[PDB]
Amino acid sequence: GSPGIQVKALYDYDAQTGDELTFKEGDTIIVHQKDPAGWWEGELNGKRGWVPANYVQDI
Amino acid sequence: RPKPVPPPRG
Repeated sequence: GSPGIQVKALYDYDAQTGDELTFKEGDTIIVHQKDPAGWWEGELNGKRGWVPANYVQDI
Repeated sequence: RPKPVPPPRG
């Protein structure tokens, strides 16, 4: 199957650090880990980084 | 539409 859990972004987000992902509503984020504390390890367009879990569809 | 606030990063 896919290398991870694919989820849709619900809103645009602009990264506030170099280790966060920037994305737009409708992007498909690959989730690698559902880390505790509100930020998940994800991947988009060849970059690995943190995604705010409240910005992607469901949990 | 309005967005949730990102949670603390620390």
